Amino acid sequence: MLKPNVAIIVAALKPALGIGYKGKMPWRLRKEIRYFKDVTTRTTKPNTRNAVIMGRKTWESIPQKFRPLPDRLNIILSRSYENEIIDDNIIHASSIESSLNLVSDVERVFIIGGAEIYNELINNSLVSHLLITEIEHPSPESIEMDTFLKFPLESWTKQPKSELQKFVGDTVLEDDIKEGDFTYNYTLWTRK
Amino acid sequence: MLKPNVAIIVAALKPALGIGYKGKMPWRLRKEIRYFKDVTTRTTKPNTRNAVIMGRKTWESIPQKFRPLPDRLNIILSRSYENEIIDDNIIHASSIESSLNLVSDVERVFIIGGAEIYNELINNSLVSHLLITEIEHPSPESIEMDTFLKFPLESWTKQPKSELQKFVGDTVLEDDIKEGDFTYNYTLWTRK
Ligand SMILES: NC(=O)C1=CN([C@@H]2O[C@H](COP(=O)(O)OP(=O)(O)OC[C@H]3O[C@@H](n4cnc5c(N)ncnc54)[C@H](OP(=O)(O)O)[C@@H]3O)[C@@H](O)[C@H]2O)C=CC1
Ligand SMILES: NC(=O)C1=CN([C@@H]2O[C@H](COP(=O)(O)OP(=O)(O)OC[C@H]3O[C@@H](n4cnc5c(N)ncnc54)[C@H](OP(=O)(O)O)[C@@H]3O)[C@@H](O)[C@H]2O)C=CC1
Repeated sequence: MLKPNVAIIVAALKPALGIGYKGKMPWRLRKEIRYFKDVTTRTTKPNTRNAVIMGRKTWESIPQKFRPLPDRLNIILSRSYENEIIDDNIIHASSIESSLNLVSDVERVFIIGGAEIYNELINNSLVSHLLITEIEHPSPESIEMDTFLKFPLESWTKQPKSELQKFVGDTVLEDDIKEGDFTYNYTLWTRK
Repeated sequence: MLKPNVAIIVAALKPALGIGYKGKMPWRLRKEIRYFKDVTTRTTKPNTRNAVIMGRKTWESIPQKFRPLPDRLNIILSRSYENEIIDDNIIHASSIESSLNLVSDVERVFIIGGAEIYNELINNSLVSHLLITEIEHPSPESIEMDTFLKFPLESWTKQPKSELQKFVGDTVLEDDIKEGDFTYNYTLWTRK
């Protein structure tokens, strides 16, 4: 049985693993936006592309002129949708199982959020990598939030930086990136 | 209809998962036949129907006067078949997926046999659910059988009864149904 190559990509504030407040991210991290773009857009060969899968709320939080996310197939989930290919760049899917059946033309698949989607996928056997941007701040409790990852990190193994570099290819991975009061690092995890 | 979830519905004798002999089921479970009927017929949406898919041999095994099965779109597969709508109830097709392009009326899709169809379709990623009637008998080696399921069950998760109830909605699910020397239970399985 052929299966797609799927990873979760997310940015979280430690230690609680907070992901959002209201319907947005509690930070604006310049370099992290760029990493996100590169990682999700990069392919091993030209004239190929990846897909991104998101929840309706995340699609909606993207300003209209900036959607779909360029250079990648965008897949949007809503329990109100009918499976439908809108154009070459946008597909509507009515369940996770269908979403994973609509990625036949891409190289890699990235689950890009939000909370409910992440929580639904982390226990799917198809997900073989977690790409976590671990964020730190002097006083995390000062950062307001209502959305958290509920991942069983004990059943995942954080890999050495070398393994991440293997996955991201040519992208530069700086350590301990500072922006304002935040410090962060990109990480890669595999299943135990 | 684009990439629908499909469910396999079958009754098998444990542990070998035997399904027939000659071209017949080695038992007559009256309650099972009624459950089969309710599950495959019932819908939630307004003016929808479910679709049942079968191999050419299974079709031919239903007495001509009792086909098509009432209240469901019957889809019959054969490698010699052109993709054609016979009438509003019957479709001919050479592939599951090609058959699905000709439907629109549909809520749920069920694979109802036969053995070759079962063993082949099991490894098609459109299949998301298995409804297996697990039958037991004191002497499973007194019930001669020639046909078996070749299901990779290590890749599947047997769900709790609460999840089956939720799938079937209204249908009454009795436990440990005894008929003659047979004892059976209804089960649901999903992909890991
Ligand atoms: N820190 C990070 O890296 C990221 C953070 N986030 C954050 O996450 C938050 C949003 O998450 P959340 O509110 O949970 O929204 P999501 O983006 O997860 O969207 C949830 C919606 O997706 C649909 N959906 C979910 N499950 C299914 C299913 N099985 N089948 C079909 N449709 C499904 C439903 O749509 P409908 O209601 O239409 O049925 C549901 O309301 C924001 O705060 C956002 O900033 C987002 C991405 C990255
Ligand atoms: N226990 C249970 O719940 C059930 C048990 N059964 C049992 O199953 C047995 C019958 O199974 P079987 O004889 O194999 O018959 P099937 O109903 O599976 O028919 C096989 C035929 O289907 C067509 N076909 C097969 N594979 C495909 C494919 N991949 N794509 C398109 N068409 C295909 C072919 O038609 P062509 O040759 O024209 O190409 C082939 O000969 C019996 O003993 C019956 O009692 C059946 C249903 C339920």
